[PDB]
Amino acid sequence: MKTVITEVIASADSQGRFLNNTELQAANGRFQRATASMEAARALTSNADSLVKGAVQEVYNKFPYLTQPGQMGYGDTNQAKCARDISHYLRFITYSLVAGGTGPLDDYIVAGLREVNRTFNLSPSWYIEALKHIKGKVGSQLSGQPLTEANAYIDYCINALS
Amino acid sequence: MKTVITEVIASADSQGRFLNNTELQAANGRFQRATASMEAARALTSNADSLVKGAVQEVYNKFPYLTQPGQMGYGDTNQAKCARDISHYLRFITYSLVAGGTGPLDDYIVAGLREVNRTFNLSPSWYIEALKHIKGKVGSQLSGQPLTEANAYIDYCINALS
Amino acid sequence: SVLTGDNQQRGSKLFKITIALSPTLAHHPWPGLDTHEPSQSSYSTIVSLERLLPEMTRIKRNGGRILEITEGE
Amino acid sequence: MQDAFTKAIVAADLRGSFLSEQELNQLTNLVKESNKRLDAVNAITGNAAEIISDAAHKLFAEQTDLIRPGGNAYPNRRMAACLRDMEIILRYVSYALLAGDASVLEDRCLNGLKETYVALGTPTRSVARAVQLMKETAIGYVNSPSGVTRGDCSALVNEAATYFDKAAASIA
Amino acid sequence: MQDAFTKAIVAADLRGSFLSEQELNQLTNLVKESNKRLDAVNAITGNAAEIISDAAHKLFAEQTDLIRPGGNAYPNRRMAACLRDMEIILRYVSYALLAGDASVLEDRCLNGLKETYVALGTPTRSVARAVQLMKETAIGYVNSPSGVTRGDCSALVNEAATYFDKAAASIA
Amino acid sequence: MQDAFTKAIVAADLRGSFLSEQELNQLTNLVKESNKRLDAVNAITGNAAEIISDAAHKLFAEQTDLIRPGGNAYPNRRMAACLRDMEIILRYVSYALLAGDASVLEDRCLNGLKETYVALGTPTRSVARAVQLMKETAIGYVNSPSGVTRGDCSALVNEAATYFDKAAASIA
Amino acid sequence: MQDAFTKAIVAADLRGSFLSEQELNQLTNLVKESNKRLDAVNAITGNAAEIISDAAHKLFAEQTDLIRPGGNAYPNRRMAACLRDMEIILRYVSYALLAGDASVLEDRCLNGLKETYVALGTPTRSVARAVQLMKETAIGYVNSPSGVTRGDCSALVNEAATYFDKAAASIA
Amino acid sequence: MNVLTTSSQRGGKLFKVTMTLSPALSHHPWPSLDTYEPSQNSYSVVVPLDRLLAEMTYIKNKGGRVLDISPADLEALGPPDISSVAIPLKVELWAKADVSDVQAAIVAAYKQIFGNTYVLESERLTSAESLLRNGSISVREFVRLLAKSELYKERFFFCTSNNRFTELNFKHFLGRAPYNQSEIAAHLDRYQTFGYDAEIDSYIDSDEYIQAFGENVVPYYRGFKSQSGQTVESFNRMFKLYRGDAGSDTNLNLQGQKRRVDPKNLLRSGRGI
Amino acid sequence: IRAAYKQLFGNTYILESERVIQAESLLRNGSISVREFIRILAKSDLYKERFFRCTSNNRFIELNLKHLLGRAPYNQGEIAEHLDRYCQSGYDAEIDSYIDSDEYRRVFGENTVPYFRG
Ligand SMILES: *[C@H](C)[C@H]1/C(=C/c2[nH]c(/C=C3N=C(/C=C4\NC(=O)C(CC)=C4C)C(C)=C\3CCC(=O)O)c(CCC(=O)O)c2C)NC(=O)[C@@H]1C
Ligand SMILES: *[C@H](C)[C@H]1/C(=C/c2[nH]c(/C=C3N=C(/C=C4\NC(=O)C(CC)=C4C)C(C)=C\3CCC(=O)O)c(CCC(=O)O)c2C)NC(=O)[C@@H]1C
Ligand SMILES: *[C@H](C)[C@H]1/C(=C/c2[nH]c(/C=C3N=C(/C=C4\NC(=O)C(CC)=C4C)C(C)=C\3CCC(=O)O)c(CCC(=O)O)c2C)NC(=O)[C@@H]1C
Ligand SMILES: *[C@H](C)[C@H]1/C(=C/c2[nH]c(/C=C3N=C(/C=C4\NC(=O)C(CC)=C4C)C(C)=C\3CCC(=O)O)c(CCC(=O)O)c2C)NC(=O)[C@@H]1C
Ligand SMILES: *[C@H](C)[C@H]1/C(=C/c2[nH]c(/C=C3N=C(/C=C4\NC(=O)C(CC)=C4C)C(C)=C\3CCC(=O)O)c(CCC(=O)O)c2C)NC(=O)[C@@H]1C
Ligand SMILES: *[C@H](C)[C@H]1/C(=C/c2[nH]c(/C=C3N=C(/C=C4\NC(=O)C(CC)=C4C)C(C)=C\3CCC(=O)O)c(CCC(=O)O)c2C)NC(=O)[C@@H]1C
Ligand SMILES: *[C@H](C)[C@H]1/C(=C/c2[nH]c(/C=C3N=C(/C=C4\NC(=O)C(CC)=C4C)C(C)=C\3CCC(=O)O)c(CCC(=O)O)c2C)NC(=O)[C@@H]1C
Ligand SMILES: *[C@H](C)[C@H]1/C(=C/c2[nH]c(/C=C3N=C(/C=C4\NC(=O)C(CC)=C4C)C(C)=C\3CCC(=O)O)c(CCC(=O)O)c2C)NC(=O)[C@@H]1C
Ligand SMILES: *[C@H](C)[C@H]1/C(=C/c2[nH]c(/C=C3N=C(/C=C4\NC(=O)C(CC)=C4C)C(C)=C\3CCC(=O)O)c(CCC(=O)O)c2C)NC(=O)[C@@H]1C
Ligand SMILES: *[C@H](C)[C@H]1/C(=C/c2[nH]c(/C=C3N=C(/C=C4\NC(=O)C(CC)=C4C)C(C)=C\3CCC(=O)O)c(CCC(=O)O)c2C)NC(=O)[C@@H]1C
Ligand SMILES: *[C@H](C)[C@H]1/C(=C/c2[nH]c(/C=C3N=C(/C=C4\NC(=O)C(CC)=C4C)C(C)=C\3CCC(=O)O)c(CCC(=O)O)c2C)NC(=O)[C@@H]1C
Ligand SMILES: *[C@H](C)[C@H]1/C(=C/c2[nH]c(/C=C3N=C(/C=C4\NC(=O)C(CC)=C4C)C(C)=C\3CCC(=O)O)c(CCC(=O)O)c2C)NC(=O)[C@@H]1C
Repeated sequence: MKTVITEVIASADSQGRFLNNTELQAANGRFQRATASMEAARALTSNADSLVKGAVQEVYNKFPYLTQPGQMGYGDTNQAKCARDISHYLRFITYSLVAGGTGPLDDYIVAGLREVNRTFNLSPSWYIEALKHIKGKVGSQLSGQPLTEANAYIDYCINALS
Repeated sequence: MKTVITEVIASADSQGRFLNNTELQAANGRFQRATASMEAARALTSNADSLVKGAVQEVYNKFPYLTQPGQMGYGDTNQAKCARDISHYLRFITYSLVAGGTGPLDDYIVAGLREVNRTFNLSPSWYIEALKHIKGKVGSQLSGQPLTEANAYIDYCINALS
Repeated sequence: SVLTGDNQQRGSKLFKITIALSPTLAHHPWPGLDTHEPSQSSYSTIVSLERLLPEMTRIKRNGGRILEITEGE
Repeated sequence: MQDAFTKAIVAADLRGSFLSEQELNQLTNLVKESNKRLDAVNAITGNAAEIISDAAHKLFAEQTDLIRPGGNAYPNRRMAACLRDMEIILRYVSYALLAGDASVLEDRCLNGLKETYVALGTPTRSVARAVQLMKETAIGYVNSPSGVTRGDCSALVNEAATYFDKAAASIA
Repeated sequence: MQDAFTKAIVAADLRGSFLSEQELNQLTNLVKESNKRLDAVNAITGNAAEIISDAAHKLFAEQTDLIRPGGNAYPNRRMAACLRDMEIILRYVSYALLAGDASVLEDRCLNGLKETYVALGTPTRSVARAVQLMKETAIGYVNSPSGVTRGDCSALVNEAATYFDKAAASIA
Repeated sequence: MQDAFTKAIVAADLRGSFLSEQELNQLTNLVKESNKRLDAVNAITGNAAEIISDAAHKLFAEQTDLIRPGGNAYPNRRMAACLRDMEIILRYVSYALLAGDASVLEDRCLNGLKETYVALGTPTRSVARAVQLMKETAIGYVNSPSGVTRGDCSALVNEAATYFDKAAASIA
Repeated sequence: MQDAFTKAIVAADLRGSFLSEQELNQLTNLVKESNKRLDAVNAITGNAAEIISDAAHKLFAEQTDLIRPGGNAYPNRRMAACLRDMEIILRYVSYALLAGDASVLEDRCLNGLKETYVALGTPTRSVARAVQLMKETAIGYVNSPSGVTRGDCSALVNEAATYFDKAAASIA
Repeated sequence: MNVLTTSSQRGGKLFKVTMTLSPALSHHPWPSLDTYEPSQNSYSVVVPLDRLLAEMTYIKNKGGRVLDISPADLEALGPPDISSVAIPLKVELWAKADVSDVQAAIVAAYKQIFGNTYVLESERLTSAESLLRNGSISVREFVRLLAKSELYKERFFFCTSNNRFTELNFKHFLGRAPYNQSEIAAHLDRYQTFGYDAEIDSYIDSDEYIQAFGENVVPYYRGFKSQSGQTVESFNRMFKLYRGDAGSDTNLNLQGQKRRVDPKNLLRSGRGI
Repeated sequence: IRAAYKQLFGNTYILESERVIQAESLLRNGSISVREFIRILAKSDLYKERFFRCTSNNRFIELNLKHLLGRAPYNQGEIAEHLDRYCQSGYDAEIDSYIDSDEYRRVFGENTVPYFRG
């Protein structure tokens, strides 16, 4: 899993050399930032649910036809799934904030994203909206660096999805 | 040349991916620290000379026989060289503080250290003393993080020399 | 071989080398005596300084000799 | 490799001297801007996919032939390459932007690029065009973000430009 | 690989849940100690060469045979190996110390080490001994540095120990 | 590799004899069925994507846990693998079906497979299940095609089954 | 077997020396704590049945599948085993706790356990989980008893933890 | 050792158990001290699932400790078929290769370079692939890139021990399995001073790599057929390094990176260092 | 084989038909511990139908305790312990319990024919 701390170790390890000043500097960075990161996570964790509802919803407004019978958005099972999924995305995001690296995201969400989505015919687009809508809401509860961090990670997914 | 900034780029580059949050965190670290680093450099740069004199000197006290005829420490040429050399070490150290990485040290001083020293029969020991004596003096002009940084780098050489 | 960009990910000064090619250096995976390529009898490569010495020594013990050396940039 | 700091060092080395106090003050101030610098980078990386997507659309609206049979962007295979390439260039540019130095960009990326394009029969002109298209879009984001402390980024903006342009030039 | 943070995540994942507030407070406090943590590492790395040198001397004063003809540290070639080994172990330990987790150490350094030693005919016991010798010296530095703000490092000191010990145990 | 023809040869070789007339008549008949045989294969390949897609859906409807945190199909990464695997197995099966021999399937695919799955902690049971799910769907197509001359394919259908089953068994 | 006392002896033996006075004082103090030590053990043994019962309930509430057809805890037969196992581990842990040493636990109990679980197809993860569940409940009693002289047991509590954890780790 | 029957008279899943024997477990019927026979230093028992518990407790109560337990079904399975690797195949990238021929080489490389191990699309390296097919990079140079890539380090070198990584490397870069302790030693020393990169470089640089599939030929399994200066034991080692097809070098599996080749086996072939 | 037969059997005559060849096979091979060989005997129908049926539960317990171990039974209670097993668990277990018992293992534990150390 890719976090700041793991990487520097890795790099140090590869070269076969002790952790010198170079790496520590880097580590320090991660730790200083954490305070902001941590804050953001506490904020998302708390409002989770509400964000999720809002997102799921949005998607349907954006793509009305999904709710019609014979479509994917139709029938509760699918709706449940849709909810679940977004929860996940969120969950991971929090994780990543705390871990101080994309790592968590990469391994759970991103790697293999495409094929999953292809084989089940999930349109990336949807997820994206979810995220965007989220981003917009988050853009109220948070501010300053905490916010900035939240964004970074949220986006990172947008980019991976698209 | 190995500095915080160069490395993250390198790692990013290898994977073939954009600089994401992970790396920036690291970079940030380097920059925050710099203020202390920079201070240290200004202090060494100023007292350079005096440190050099003191060191060279020390070495001779430590190893009297060097100053005897037929030895290495004997005859001005050699003394001049001895001075020059230590200057160098210092010079680089400053560099490294500023660059925020061992890089400068590695490429100038460390790489090929052994063989040079072998072929000219320079005993690492000597240099070491120089450094140690220095470290001791530096341990007055500086304080707190600035100091800590100075040490790290000074040492790094001790370890490379030995 | 024209370099599209710096070939090598690890970074140093890079130097193009042109070599006459022995059969041994690039044996084709074929029955009977191996034959080096028809098109390139002069493989041209971009090498880092660090690797330069190893590359050259391996080239040297193999039959083929450096036609020329040029800096890669 | 190289970057702003390392560079200044190297110069100093050849003179054989400690860093001039004047020179330190270049770096001292450079540090201060960091925060700005960073956000700039962040903005690019954050929007990456889009930047490209956008630029492409415009590229192909302009030079219709590229996408027509016999053109360079046809068929799929080729198209893909062309997209990938744009991205790469971008990636590098970003790198530079962080480093505070062209080098990385020049050395890893730009060097030999032209010649490649030539050998393939890719029209260098069009490539260059794309680079610019990208440039403008990118700046767009760098310069209009959300949640960032309001202030002047011009200095960085221009340096960004330059990088794009070195790219454009050496390809072209 | 793994470290303190990642680990806690993973646990949380399998439960399928967002992080407990309680759990955050583990990490929150862990952060606070960082500074201490770091210096600890720094101390080791700074003294590395010495730590080893020292430990060796003592190792060989004790087990004279190792250095005698027919022993395992004789001749030069072997000696060299033995030194190299010690170093490695150390290196890893350090790594762990930073991560805040044994894992890294266990996987690349410890796993299968015993068996190697066995196959070679290297006496596992002596190796273990050396590890400890190292431990004590190392702690020596961690715990008595110069120019650092005075406070309590015990917590870290003990964790350091543990790492050394996992090493000692799995080798032995 | 091996297939129906080659096989019979090999047997004959060890006896040291020309092919028995009886044995020829196995192959002679086998030839006659070719056309049927072929179409069977064609049907699988034609529907491939679907076969899988379908089987998966049903697999996951049954064993909900696989897709839940802590299960084997979670997270995405794993899921992907699991899909890929299914496909592979299929691919081979097809091959066999053409050859008129299990071998290819056994050797390239089934060899080592169980053990792998074990080491990973992948539940062999579930894998087997999936294979069957696939089987049924696949047969579905083989046996109900469009535009093909109507006749009896049973013989082939059953042989197909067997292949699937060898798979199921050796995995399980 | 081994325990705290015996251990120290053994070490001393290889040095070839009488016990150091310092070392005695480890044991001397260890003795003093006995009474505390004992009660701790007593608490576990007294509540044994419960500890397990409890842990199980929670284990199965979490990982529903274990008890569903196709899971590892199904059917009865298996379930029984799983319960039995938990108990055993506990039993050992206790032993250790008394001895004042991991050994007994490692040697009799943990050694080979992982591999067993693997061979069976038992999911090591879940086992580990159970161990922890147990841990917490157990501590619960150790730390909150009735009729005991009030004092600090932390030292013992932590050592208890460690034992549980060695278990968790080596199984996992 | 081979186990003759997978299930017992009453249905049960037989399991091989291997233990280091102790004098109490088995002892000769002699006067003097009890001694377990030497040949049975490692002792393998086959027992139904039911007795396993009681069988192992007793072994551990005595000085015995359990080397490993394996299901008898996995055991007493054939040595893996060498069909595919007996004659590898071979992939040659001609100059002016067609788009398809380039694709074939890439796929072949990823196979042998990373073992069966699957490479996701995200994992796959566009830049390196890009360079091949324009010219400018040899297949050999592509190989180098791949070993240098983090993907490889994360799998092979970062998880497992450097003793593990060396043979893992031998197999990927050369078909061959390692012969002798010396090779393992040498590589470790190279890693200490030079670092990862130089070790990686040495394999590709080495003449053996040049003598077979030197340039523009993806590496193929030389092992499993007789090779010059190869100890017979190496052949047997290959069977340990290579298990089946669809069997990969996996950091993913439980205790994922371990040693396929036991150190004593290496020592058998050659010792001296 | 000769010895094993005698010690566990009554010293009763054993016909070639009576002898179980599958257990005898495998000894040459390996893969059967001699204690496990001896387990196969008595799990044999041969011993159960004859030397088990006729005699009372107590009888075969003493005779097992004799055939498998030299000792006759030191105390009433231990005889009773096996009697608890008769219904408690299947016969096969109880005989298995003897060879699995410690002292069977302690002396002539592995790779050894049982003897009337009594
Ligand atoms: C919500 C915007 C839309 C929607 C989604 C939907 N998804 C599936 C099925 C899957 N979706 C995923 C996604 C994930 N599952 C994971 O485990 C992860 C990582 C944590 C992700 C991102 C996957 C893997 C599947 C396939 C297996 C599964 O059952 O989850 C469906 C069901 C389609 C099907 O069963 O074939 C649906 C409907 N639902 C909506 O209504 C929106 C359009
Ligand atoms: C001081 C402790 C001793 C001393 C100095 C001395 N140095 C040399 C020779 C060399 N010194 C160096 C060192 C450097 N040159 C560099 O360019 C760098 C890197 C930036 C360093 C640090 C080198 C390279 C040499 C070798 C040859 C040369 O300098 O031309 C000598 C001469 C030794 C000889 O045998 O020629 C001396 C004497 N003088 C003393 O008294 C101490 C022993
Ligand atoms: C025979 C009619 C005449 C002849 C042939 C000859 N060739 C060589 C050596 C080489 N010839 C080739 C030819 C090829 N290169 C290719 O890549 C291909 C296929 C695309 C061919 C056919 C090459 C590359 C070599 C060099 C390496 C090699 O060993 O083949 C020789 C020997 C030259 C030597 O000094 O070893 C000969 C004799 N030349 C004559 O004299 C005949 C009239
Ligand atoms: C797209 C905006 C325009 C375009 C692109 C295009 N590129 C190729 C082929 C290549 N382009 C590259 C790019 C790079 N070379 C490097 O060194 C790097 C950085 C490491 C990059 C990004 C390379 C290597 C190739 C050749 C191989 C490949 O598959 O990319 C083509 C196809 C040419 C061919 O026939 O192979 C195209 C179309 N050209 C256009 O027409 C657009 C205007
Ligand atoms: C420039 C194009 C736009 C802009 C930038 C801007 N940023 C700041 C200040 C900060 N920006 C950051 C961001 C980071 N620091 C990090 O460590 C990282 C990596 C994790 C990032 C992304 C930080 C921390 C600061 C300091 C606090 C803050 O956010 O205010 C400023 C303020 C001036 C300064 O130099 O700090 C500015 C102006 N703002 C604009 O108006 C441009 C559109
Ligand atoms: C020193 C305290 C004692 C000692 C050590 C010793 N080791 C060897 C040989 C080897 N050591 C290793 C071990 C490692 N490889 C790794 O990557 C790691 C970390 C995971 C270790 C610790 C290996 C692989 C070898 C064998 C090959 C080699 O020599 O490089 C020897 C040499 C004996 C020989 O003939 O090989 C020795 C001496 N032995 C002592 O006497 C000390 C008690
Ligand atoms: C513990 C073994 C020793 C010790 C440590 C100690 N450190 C601090 C505080 C700091 N230490 C550092 C050091 C670093 N921070 C970094 O970012 C880096 C990498 C470049 C290092 C090396 C820093 C910056 C601080 C903060 C300022 C300061 O120096 O005080 C403390 C103070 C308490 C606290 O941090 O909460 C202590 C106690 N003290 C000991 O007792 C040992 C000598
Ligand atoms: C899906 C039906 C079930 C499942 C499967 C699963 N497999 C892996 C990993 C691997 N599986 C294989 C299989 C093959 N490799 C081959 O080359 C071939 C034949 C030629 C096959 C079929 C291998 C080698 C691996 C290892 C490489 C890899 O990990 O991709 C996993 C991933 C392991 C993990 O725990 O991450 C999984 C999940 N598991 C399920 O849950 C399904 C019931
Ligand atoms: C069997 C599973 C189902 C079925 C098949 C079927 N096919 C034929 C006859 C033919 N089918 C083909 C098809 C091919 N021949 C080829 O060479 C290729 C690959 C290039 C294919 C796909 C051909 C040429 C024939 C012969 C001409 C014809 O179509 O009549 C039959 C008839 C039996 C026979 O040919 O001996 C049958 C039964 N049809 C079913 O009813 C099954 C569901
Ligand atoms: C319960 C928490 C989980 C579980 C366990 C489980 N175990 C078995 C079978 C065995 N487990 C053991 C146990 C031990 N062997 C030892 O040496 C020791 C210490 C002395 C222990 C703890 C053994 C040997 C077996 C095999 C023989 C036996 O009768 O136990 C099973 C059943 C295996 C089967 O295939 O039926 C189970 C289920 N598995 C779960 O489901 C829980 C997560
Ligand atoms: C610790 C987890 C909790 C606790 C314990 C505690 N116990 C004592 C004192 C004693 N405990 C015993 C108990 C035993 N000694 C034995 O020999 C046996 C076996 C028969 C037992 C069960 C004894 C005899 C003593 C001494 C007299 C007494 O009971 O007080 C103390 C007092 C301090 C001491 O070290 O003796 C304490 C604190 N109390 C807590 O607060 C914990 C929850
Ligand atoms: C004496 C010259 C050296 C020595 C010997 C030594 N051996 C052991 C232990 C055992 N050695 C054997 C060997 C045999 N047992 C047999 O049955 C046979 C032949 C049929 C042999 C030759 C065995 C099996 C053991 C272990 C169990 C046992 O003692 O029966 C030791 C002691 C090891 C222990 O911990 O028990 C020793 C000391 N070792 C030396 O010190 C001399 C160099």
